[PDB]
Amino acid sequence: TPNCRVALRNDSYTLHKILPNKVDPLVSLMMVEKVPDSTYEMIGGLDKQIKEIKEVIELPVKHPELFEALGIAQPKGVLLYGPPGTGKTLLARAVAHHTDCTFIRVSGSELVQKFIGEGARMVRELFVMAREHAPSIIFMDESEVQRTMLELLNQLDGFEATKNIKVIMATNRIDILDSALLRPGRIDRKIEFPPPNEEARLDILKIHSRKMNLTRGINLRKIAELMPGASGA
Amino acid sequence: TYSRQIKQVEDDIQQLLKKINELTGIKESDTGLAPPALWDLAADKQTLQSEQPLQVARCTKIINADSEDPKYIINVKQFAKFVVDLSDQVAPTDIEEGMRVGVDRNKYQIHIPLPPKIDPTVTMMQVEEKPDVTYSDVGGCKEQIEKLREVVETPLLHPERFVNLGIEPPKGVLLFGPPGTGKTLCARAVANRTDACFIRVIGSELVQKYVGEGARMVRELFEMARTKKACLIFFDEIDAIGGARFDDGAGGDNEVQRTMLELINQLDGFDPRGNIKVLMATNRPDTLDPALMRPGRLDRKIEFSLPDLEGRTHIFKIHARSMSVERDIRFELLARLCPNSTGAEIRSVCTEAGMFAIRARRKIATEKDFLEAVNKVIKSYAKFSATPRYMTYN
Amino acid sequence: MEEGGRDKAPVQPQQSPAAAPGGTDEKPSGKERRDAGDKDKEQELSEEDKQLQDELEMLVERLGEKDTSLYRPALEELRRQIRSSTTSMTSVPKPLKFLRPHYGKLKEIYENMAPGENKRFAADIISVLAMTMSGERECLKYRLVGSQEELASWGHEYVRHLAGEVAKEWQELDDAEKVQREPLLTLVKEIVPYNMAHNAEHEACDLLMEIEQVDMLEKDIDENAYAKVCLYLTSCVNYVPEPENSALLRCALGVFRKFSRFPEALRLALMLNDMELVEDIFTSCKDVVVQKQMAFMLGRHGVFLELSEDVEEYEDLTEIMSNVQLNSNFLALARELDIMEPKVPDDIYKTHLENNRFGGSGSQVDSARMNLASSFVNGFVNAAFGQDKLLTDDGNKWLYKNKDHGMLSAAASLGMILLWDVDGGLTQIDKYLYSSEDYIKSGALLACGIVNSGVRNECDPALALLSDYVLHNSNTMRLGSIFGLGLAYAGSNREDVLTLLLPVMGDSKSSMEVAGVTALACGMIAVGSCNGDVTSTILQTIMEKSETELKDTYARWLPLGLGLNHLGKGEAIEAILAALEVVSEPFRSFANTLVDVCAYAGSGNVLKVQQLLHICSEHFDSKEKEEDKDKKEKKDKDKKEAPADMGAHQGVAVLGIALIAMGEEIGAEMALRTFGHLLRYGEPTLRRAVPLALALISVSNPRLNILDTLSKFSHDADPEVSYNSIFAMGMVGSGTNNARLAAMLRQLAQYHAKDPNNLFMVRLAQGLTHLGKGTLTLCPYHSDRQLMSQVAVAGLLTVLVSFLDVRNIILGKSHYVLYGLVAAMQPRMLVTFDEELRPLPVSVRVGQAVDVVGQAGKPKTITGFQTHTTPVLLAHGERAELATEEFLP
Amino acid sequence: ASKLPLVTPHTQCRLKLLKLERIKDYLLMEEEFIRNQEQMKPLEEKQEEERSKVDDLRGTPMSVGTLEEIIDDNHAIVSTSVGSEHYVSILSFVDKDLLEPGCSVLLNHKVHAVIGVLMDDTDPLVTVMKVEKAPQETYADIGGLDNQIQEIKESVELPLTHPEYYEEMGIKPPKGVILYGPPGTGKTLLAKAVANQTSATFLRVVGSELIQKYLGDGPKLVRELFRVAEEHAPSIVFIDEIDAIGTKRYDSNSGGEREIQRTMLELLNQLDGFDSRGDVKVIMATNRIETLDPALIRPGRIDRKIEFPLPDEKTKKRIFQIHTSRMTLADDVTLDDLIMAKDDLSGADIKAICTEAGLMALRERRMKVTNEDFKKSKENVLYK
Ligand SMILES: Nc1ncnc2c1ncn2[C@@H]1O[C@H](COP(=O)(O)OP(=O)(O)OP(=O)(O)O)[C@@H](O)[C@H]1O
Ligand SMILES: Nc1ncnc2c1ncn2[C@@H]1O[C@H](COP(=O)(O)OP(=O)(O)OP(=O)(O)O)[C@@H](O)[C@H]1O
Ligand SMILES: Nc1ncnc2c1ncn2[C@@H]1O[C@H](COP(=O)(O)OP(=O)(O)O)[C@@H](O)[C@H]1O
Ligand SMILES: [Mg+2]
Ligand SMILES: [Mg+2]
Repeated sequence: TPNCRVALRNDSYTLHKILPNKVDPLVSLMMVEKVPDSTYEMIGGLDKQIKEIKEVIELPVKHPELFEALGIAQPKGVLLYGPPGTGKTLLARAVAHHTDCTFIRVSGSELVQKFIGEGARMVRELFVMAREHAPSIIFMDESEVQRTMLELLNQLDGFEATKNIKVIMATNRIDILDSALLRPGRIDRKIEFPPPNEEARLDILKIHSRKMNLTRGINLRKIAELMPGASGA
Repeated sequence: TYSRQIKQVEDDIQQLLKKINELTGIKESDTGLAPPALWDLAADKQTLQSEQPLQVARCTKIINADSEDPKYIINVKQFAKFVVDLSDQVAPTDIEEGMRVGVDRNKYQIHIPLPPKIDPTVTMMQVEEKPDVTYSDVGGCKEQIEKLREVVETPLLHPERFVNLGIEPPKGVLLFGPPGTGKTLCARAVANRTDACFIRVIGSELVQKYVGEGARMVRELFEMARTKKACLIFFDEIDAIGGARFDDGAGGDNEVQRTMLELINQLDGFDPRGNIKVLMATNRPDTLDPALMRPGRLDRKIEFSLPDLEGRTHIFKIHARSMSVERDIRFELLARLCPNSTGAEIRSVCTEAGMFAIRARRKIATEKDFLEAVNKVIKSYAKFSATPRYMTYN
Repeated sequence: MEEGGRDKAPVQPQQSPAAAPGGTDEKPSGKERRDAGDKDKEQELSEEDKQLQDELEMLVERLGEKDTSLYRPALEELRRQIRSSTTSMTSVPKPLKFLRPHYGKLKEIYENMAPGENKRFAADIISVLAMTMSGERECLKYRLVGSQEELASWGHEYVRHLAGEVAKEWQELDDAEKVQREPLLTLVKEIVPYNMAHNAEHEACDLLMEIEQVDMLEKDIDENAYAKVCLYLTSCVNYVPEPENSALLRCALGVFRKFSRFPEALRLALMLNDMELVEDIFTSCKDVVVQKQMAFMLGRHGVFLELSEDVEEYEDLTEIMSNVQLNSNFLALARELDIMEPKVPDDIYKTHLENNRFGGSGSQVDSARMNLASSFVNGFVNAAFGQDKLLTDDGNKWLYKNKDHGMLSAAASLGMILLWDVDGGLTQIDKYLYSSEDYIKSGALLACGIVNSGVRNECDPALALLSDYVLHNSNTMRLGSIFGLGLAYAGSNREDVLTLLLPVMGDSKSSMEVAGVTALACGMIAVGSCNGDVTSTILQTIMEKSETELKDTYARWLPLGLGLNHLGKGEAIEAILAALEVVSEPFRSFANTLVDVCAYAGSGNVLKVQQLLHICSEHFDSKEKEEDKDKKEKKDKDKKEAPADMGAHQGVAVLGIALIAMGEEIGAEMALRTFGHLLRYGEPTLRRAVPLALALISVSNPRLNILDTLSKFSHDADPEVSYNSIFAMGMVGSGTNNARLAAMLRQLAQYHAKDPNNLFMVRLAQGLTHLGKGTLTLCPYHSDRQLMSQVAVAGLLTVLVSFLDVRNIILGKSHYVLYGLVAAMQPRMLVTFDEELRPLPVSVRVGQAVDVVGQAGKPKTITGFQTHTTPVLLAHGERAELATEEFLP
Repeated sequence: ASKLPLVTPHTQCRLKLLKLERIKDYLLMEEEFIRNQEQMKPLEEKQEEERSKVDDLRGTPMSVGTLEEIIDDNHAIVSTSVGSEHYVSILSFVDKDLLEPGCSVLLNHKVHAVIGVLMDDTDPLVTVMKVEKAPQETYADIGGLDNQIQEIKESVELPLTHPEYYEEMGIKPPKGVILYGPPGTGKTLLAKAVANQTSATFLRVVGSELIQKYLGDGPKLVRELFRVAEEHAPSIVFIDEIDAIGTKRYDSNSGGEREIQRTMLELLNQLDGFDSRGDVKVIMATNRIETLDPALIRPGRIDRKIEFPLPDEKTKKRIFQIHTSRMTLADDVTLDDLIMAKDDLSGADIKAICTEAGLMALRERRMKVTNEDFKKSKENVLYK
């Protein structure tokens, strides 16, 4: 197989034996990045947003034909927004974790660079590993991110035939990004993330209070009232 | 009538060509191998003759010699340095210092001198090959053609009329005008007519990542220029290779200025370049540094302007001689309709009006097809027009 | 699947032909009226070529085929009307009723009776009626009948009129491009006896159309560019009267019946010379037809225009002889001095400049053989009135120094300087003729025979070179006096001085350097008759060649002029006449292929070519007949220059795999001269494939084979960008490939393409398939370059002035009576049209348009504009009279 | 292989019979010509003896070398993998024409002599921007424009498909084609239609990603880009959003605007170089046509300028008819009320309203789309 280690004799360099495979550069990439893997069981009170993102991403994998029942194209772009510390990273990690897609964020770093290539003059060289892990999802943080997303969406506007490749941008303060990104034929759904109320702080106290050795009788309702809703962090 | 009799006699030998050329051997689509019967000189002889009496003779670099003895100080790519000896195959004359020589692997002695190192992307920009533009096609600026030509080729084609007069002819010339005026197209005719090395340089190919990296490319460029007897050096878009020096606070744009100063030193003073002729070409000549604008580097200063009327009509006769037209049209009316226009725009008029003949179903264009070209190209495309701030070159 | 419902045709033609044996006997009305209902409905429902899936033609024969087989043969009382209702119905679907063995049984329905007037139900329909069926008749039926049963019964007698009326139906239905099927019916019909069907369609072609002469006229000569001996013998003499009987285009006679000259009959082009001298109209087309008779494809005509009306039109013969030859002079007298050409261009030796500083120093090559090439600084650049006054000093100071064949050579270069001349060429020799030298007088008087090339006026019938000949007891006084007379009089057919040069062969003199080129000199004069020349060659060949086993002075010189004296016919009698003449030991049977294949220059008889390379393929030949196999490949060098792109790709694709690829001596020594006899122009498919074997010199062989292919490779005229490929090989040629045997050879190679800026049309293709000799002037040098012993001494007679049939360059010529027009031309690429829509698109290289005497080039077709109409000769011929007419307001 | 390209009779003719019959004789002559070699001289077999002898010449370790110069008498200076270059000789089974400076070869292991060259592997940059397949549907997907479609087929498709019309005319096709207008008017969409249409190689690059963070890597990327575009065939080079090289400044650019400028200088060379360009077409698109350098825009580098207007309402209803073709439309809805909701809406806005309305259908699991789906759909798409 191409890109595989082998054993080799030294006198005549005759091919001796095939050894174990090389570790995948995407696996080393995510091993470098170390995103906080998540699940539905650590979500605090965001169930309507869960119902939105299921409609956007969960449907065009398990039911791609269901859009052919309606004769419309599938969505490709997700913009999440809201203040920082409100579950963006764990949500986007969680969705790919449950639908079993290759959660691949990008940061524009350069320790990542040697695994993409030697220079990777575009962002577009990522797509080889992306379609090599074809049911995959691209994640982004908060101007180079903004041009990079345009470079993605100009490819997957019809110029790439392989499906099951979706992009997600997360930021705050949606008015300060590009108007060309705010072209209405570009973004498929934008989802607001609010700060938690007295209900949505209590459940994060519930989930987060699990791994502690408590004392019987705590009354987390009072403490949830004592915190006047900063964020989930 | 003989439907199978033509067909099988066709097909059995259209297959049988392969069925015997496999028996000859042209097959086994290679990985870098010869045609199988071209290497037959090295069937047996040069197998044991170009290999078994022959050796690698790894190439090196001389640091210096010493007096009274050979005792040559050698240098190699990575390894150490040695005190080496000649062979009997060479005189110690042409073993001068700072030179590449081929050296055996065991005794480490010198076999033959080498040509020096030439950086490869400088070797790529030697043109090796000529375009097809004839001086008939640059009609409209004939005085500029003559005033250029008397500098470019007359000492080369006749090195006696200047010598027997006792003058050294000018060596530098720049060409300038609005875009699309005929500068680059005028240079293509020079590359057509010339015979010596026509080494082209585009200034944006000299911006490098490292510091001072382009200056060494300039140096090696004039090295291989000085290797030849007569040579022509073409420059295009030299605003990229230098405007001026204006540095203030955070010193920006320095790396271009170092290469430009190196070009200055390579042009004048301290071993003059000799029989090397340069040729620059810009769009806006105002931004250039005045020390670069000094004659002795940039002697001839040929203006390219728009043609008056008759040069325009001549351009119509150039681009319009070779298309199926109505015969009794006049071009002078069209040149009256284009006061300020370039030959590129005129070519777009001719090549557009031919498409107006291809619009419905005609084979020969008409005067009103020309009129349908003029309003579109001049007046409908007149919003952009690209000319007027380049008339003042700002 | 939409079946049923509309089944009328799978039901009533399923029932009434099934009820036809139950309704043939005892139902006499149901036999015939239902057969008429089976005739008009299958007829009218089978005429349209839009529903080719008919409703009976692929439907009724599920039962109507066995019903037909039990209907027409098994009835035996078929009367005169029921055959017209029976065999007009059963003959229409029968090529598709039956499968592919119909071919032996088209007759079991049709030959019972052809019903009446068969085209009556073949009026509207194109080819599904009987034209395909008639193709099945002439394909196999008339092949088995007309194999040995030509003069016969109904299988020929009605077949002439049937194949006549079908061929009239082809040019009767539409006047589409199905007219060219009539050569594919008239030619497939009676393949060898083509004259009897050409009788059946030649007067029908006379009454056919005047506009439908040209594309089928081109189709016929397209079928006549290469053919078997009897079909080229027959279809070309049938091809002659088509613009004479039907059309009156009549100006393409001489250049296109030079086609019909040699293999058919040597008097046939003389009866067509009479056909020239009968259509005595005015003088434009009359003039232009007889323009080509002197110096464009043939000679031997200048005793035929002394009729009883010698005023100007029968006094044209002097103007044909030397005044339009003087117009060929006027090309360089005006039209080359006006464009570029100075008296001394001289600067290709000045272009050899840069090796003094390209890697070291110079002033090293000081060989005396460099001066042999430095005389061609005088010689090669000064053709076409490049006359020199004290610029011949490179031949003057080398004329008196050494190199006796150089004293012949510098005195022989003046003939190359003054070419096509009679005016002062005899006067320019005499200033350096009187030197009292065996070599200066013989090279200079040898150049006197070069200056008058194509003149054949009073220069030397027995005047100068006979006086050069009668001095002989010695060297080139004996030798170089017979060369220029066969050179200048090579286009002549005069017998008297042929009998003055016949005792040169009958001398049996030991000067074999003279006696060998005696055959090369007398061979250039005659190509047909005078077998006594061949007798004179074979008698000295037996007296001298038999009692020895020595060098190719015999083999390269003696049979070659016999091939010249028997060049150009396909009849395969001359191989019996000369192959059984010197039946002998194989070194004298070297001439097996000479007269055999010298008769076969351009034709198609490739059965000769398989009996030209199946006899001696390799045989491993331990130094036995490598010269005979190199000559056997030397006679592969015809057949390929003109089969109209048929064997050239099959020579570069076969010889580059066979000989130079997988040979020992034939490819390593000789087999590159096919690219020096095949071509003169140039394409990079081999022009960049030969320096793979040239720039790799590979001196392990007798390396003067590769150096012999250096200047020979450079044999290509029409100068190119090859100065890199040659000047690089002389740049490595400065140190390597030493000047001691090649200093004449590298600059001989460099100066060869671009001697001047014109005069190269030497390719034996001037126009199309035009022959125009050379096959006598160009061949003995390529036969002369055996291997050696001639680069220094003997071959310096032929290496200068071998080919001298340069019929100039251009076709842009006005030739008005006042000569006032310039041109209205538009040069393009060679054409691509065989059959297309209406105005057949000719070529595609519109981008050039001149009106002057400018360059010709090899693949060029040139037309015009202005409604000049060019009504003179209309195809090719390079001396258009260029009249005009304006019936187009 | 390339044996007889003459097929012009195109019928049942004796010419087309004799063309093969002649070549039948030539090639039977080559068959029985070589037939004496394997019967008479089996000393060299030439199928495996000489080839096996070449494999006996070359060692099993085959080191990969690098070319930097050529001396013609089959020896040259070649670079090692370490970098310690040599002065080895070159063999004769080495096909002396593919050897260029910078090319990769095969060397001996022992004396490092040049065994052969290597046809080098690709894809560092080519398959990044080479378009694989046809992107989407045809020109019938477009609708309503119908004039500039004839313009683009005129300048691009017709010179390819009918190379006779310009040669009967005495003319060459126009060189440069640019697209401009408001955003979302179908500029990229027409490029998808041409990418469906053509047969030539098609290349696409965003004008944003021309810029680099290293100095000169921009113009170097330009030179190798047009190198790749030239070296293959008669291709089509597409550039979208070329205003963005002029509008936005990014801090990854170590240079300022006087490096972006030099990138535009090298690009300005690569449109209209003095070198022979070849069969390469350029299609460009932006929306801020007023901002960029007109020296790039001049006729000679860009010939045809094509404006895209906003769609008129009868074209709008056509676009509604396109994007509502294969959807189960309930008869509650009226498209004409949806036309005049925005005075200057785009086809992207129309498609966004349709697809978002389908999302509103799938929120309630339905199949048909009702009127209030459009009523709140325009609220979702338009206003925020
Ligand atoms: N005198 C002329 N005759 C015919 N054509 C001309 C003439 N001058 C200019 N042209 C046309 O203008 C086009 C542009 O030529 P050229 O590339 O030399 O322009 P330029 O002056 O170098 O400006 P730029 O630097 O923008 O290219 C050419 O294709 C040529 O056909
Ligand atoms: N005239 C039209 N007909 C049909 N659909 C259209 C039309 N115009 C735009 N669209 C739709 O709008 C979407 C965006 O098209 P496209 O991106 O080509 O416009 P654009 O002008 O290139 O936008 P941008 O300015 O962002 O590059 C396409 O998917 C297409 O379906
Ligand atoms: N809804 C939530 N439920 C539980 N934890 C949350 C929630 N929102 C944020 N967090 C906490 O915030 C951190 C992740 O921040 P997140 O919002 O996912 O990324 P970012 O802050 O970069 O947008 C996690 O450590 C998590 O414990
Ligand atoms: Mg220019
Ligand atoms: Mg767009």
